Amino acid sequence: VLSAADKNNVKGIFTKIAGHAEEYGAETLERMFITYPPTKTYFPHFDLSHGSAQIKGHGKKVVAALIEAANHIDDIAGTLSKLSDLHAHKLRVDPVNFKLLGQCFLVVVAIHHPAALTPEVHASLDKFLCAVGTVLTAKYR
Amino acid sequence: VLSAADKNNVKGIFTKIAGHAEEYGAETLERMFITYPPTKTYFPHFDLSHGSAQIKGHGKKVVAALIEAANHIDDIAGTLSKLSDLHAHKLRVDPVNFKLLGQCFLVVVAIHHPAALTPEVHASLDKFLCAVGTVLTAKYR
Amino acid sequence: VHWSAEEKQLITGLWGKVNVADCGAEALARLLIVYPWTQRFFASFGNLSSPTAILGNPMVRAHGKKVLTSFGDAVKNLDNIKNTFSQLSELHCDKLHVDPENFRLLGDILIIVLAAHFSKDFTPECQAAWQKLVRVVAHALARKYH
Amino acid sequence: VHWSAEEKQLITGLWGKVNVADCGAEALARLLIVYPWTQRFFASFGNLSSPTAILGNPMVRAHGKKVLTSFGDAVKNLDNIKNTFSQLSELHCDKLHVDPENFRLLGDILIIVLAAHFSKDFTPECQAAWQKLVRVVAHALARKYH
Ligand code: HEM
Ligand code: HEM
Ligand code: HEM
Ligand code: HEM
Repeated sequence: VLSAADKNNVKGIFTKIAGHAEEYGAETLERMFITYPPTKTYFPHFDLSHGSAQIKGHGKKVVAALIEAANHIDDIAGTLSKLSDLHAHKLRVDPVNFKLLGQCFLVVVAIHHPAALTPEVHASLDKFLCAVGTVLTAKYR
Repeated sequence: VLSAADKNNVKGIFTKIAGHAEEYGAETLERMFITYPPTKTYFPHFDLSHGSAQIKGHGKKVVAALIEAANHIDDIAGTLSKLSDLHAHKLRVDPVNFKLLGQCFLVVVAIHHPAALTPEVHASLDKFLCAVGTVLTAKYR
Repeated sequence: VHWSAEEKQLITGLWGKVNVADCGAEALARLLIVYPWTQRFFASFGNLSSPTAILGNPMVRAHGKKVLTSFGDAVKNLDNIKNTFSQLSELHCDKLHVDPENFRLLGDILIIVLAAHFSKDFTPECQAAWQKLVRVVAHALARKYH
Repeated sequence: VHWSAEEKQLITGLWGKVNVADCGAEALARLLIVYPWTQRFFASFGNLSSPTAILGNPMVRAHGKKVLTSFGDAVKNLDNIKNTFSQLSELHCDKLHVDPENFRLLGDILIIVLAAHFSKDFTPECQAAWQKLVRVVAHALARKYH
């Protein structure tokens, strides 16, 4: 699973994101909603006009959930379990989408921290995100 | 993470799998190599003619690793840990192949015990074959 | 896609033995049971709240029948599978947003279902001939994304 | 696929500023360190037994260059993309057996390398277009498979 290098690389850039949750959160979702349109279908309650409260507010949520799985990293399922029931049983988020958000968040970090997102770091971060995608898809599996 | 139901649905069909490990796991391999011809790339040292001793002997091991994992179902990662050095590091399998085998094993069961392979059980067996793939690949990620 | 003459027969001969009604009901039922996420495409059918409600549902049964009847249009017309599925491509690809990975998951499921109903008749050759009709079908469905 | 005029003038503009060599070497450097199974298609390159090795590798570096030069053959002719990659479709699928998912995986990586290069210049709109292009190349490359 998440190796010493993984569990340290992933904290690496996540400590370099911090006072940037709301900013990095919302930019990921916008890139998601535009680079991939059909992902907006999960947000009809939502105003998806650029930099709108609910994108910014919930982007702030997503990262607080990303960064909080990065701190309680031994039990990644234990810290984000409540968002499995939600994403998997209630909202029936297709797994093909966690991939797509992953891509987007990764694109954020490589915009504001290119030097930080080295091949090695990219790779740990992929595993973590994909450890997260996998958890929130669990309310079947 | 498999539920309590998953584990009983999985133990059920597998208690019907034991006693036929060699012929089953040799069937799942041929149908793989024939319904999915590029997967023969990883067996270049094998005679993949019908019912050769290697397919039969490898087929035994695979399905035996499967039942060893089916039992120690709480720690699949711990029971199949060298199998991860083997498929991830040593052998380098596109992760897309484990899904290719898991599906071939699933046809094997539907052929041999249709009235055990019940939507509910089919659903559980797949989460399992899916956590098995994931562990044997989780020596990349 | 090229089709052998052995591939044709494996397909033509097997299709003529399918219970289209019962074959579709199960492949769609399980699609929903193994991939609960896909049910968000079928709230129109309502009760999919349990593996049994899905099996009990007349509209899920009825739909599966229709879905599989489609696969048959592919079996019928293996040279023309690209056009046969163009109007449905349009629907699944432009009106429904169905992620193409799901035509593969349906495909696989038929196989398992097709397995379940033929047993040893479903020879590895056959399975191969079909997974490959299933694969071509799922391609042709996604042709409106590219 | 039908392209936008805004889309073309976003691909076009962005391309003329990418280090096809640097940006080239680094998308394969990464395809191979974030997804190390793909090294099996690259034993000829030799030492791929560490990130560093993958990065310094003369042959990988020259490969990434050529893979990216290749995306640019698409940038140039977007209404002919599939014809352009037809001969490479025979190679990656018929002769190489690269699962088409890996084309997707190289694309997703090019995007991160390109995000890397330009940063903020690489806007959601630009990303979206460069995702689309990547999708269509990967698709013209798997065409042989279908
Ligand atoms: C990295 C993976 C993801 C993380 C960490 C994450 C995080 C979260 C969190 C923490 C919430 C709770 C929001 C709240 O309490 O207001 C949430 C809700 C939600 N997420 Fe996810 N999410 C992820 C992936 C996705 C994906 C891929 C989609 C679909 C494209 C999605 C769609 C939604 C929707 C529709 C809600 C409810 C939003 C609302 O009603 O305000 N999420 N997510
Ligand atoms: C359910 C998932 C799988 C299980 C449980 C499994 C099981 C095993 C086991 C137990 C061995 C070691 C046997 C020994 O010590 O002789 C092995 C080796 C091997 N596996 Fe798998 N395997 C799985 C999936 C795959 C897949 C998807 C591929 C590629 C398509 C693959 C290709 C190989 C190869 C080439 C060997 C070399 C062993 C030999 O030399 O005979 N395996 N596997
Ligand atoms: C390649 C496999 C598939 C084939 C051959 C197929 C074929 C069909 C057919 C024949 C119809 C009926 C047209 C009508 O009555 O309007 C249909 C409709 C539909 N399909 Fe599929 N389909 C496939 C995969 C999927 C998948 C995987 C999903 C969801 C994950 C899906 C979701 C739907 C929905 C929501 C409808 C409309 C249902 C309604 O409004 O009654 N399809 N498709
Ligand atoms: C989808 C984006 C891709 C593009 C545009 C692309 C393009 C190319 C090009 C231009 C060549 C030149 C062949 C030569 O110089 O001999 C090539 C060869 C090759 N490709 Fe790719 N490729 C892509 C994806 C992939 C992926 C994902 C893999 C495997 C993970 C792969 C494996 C190979 C291999 C093994 C060769 C031959 C290498 C050699 O013999 O030096 N390709 N490709």
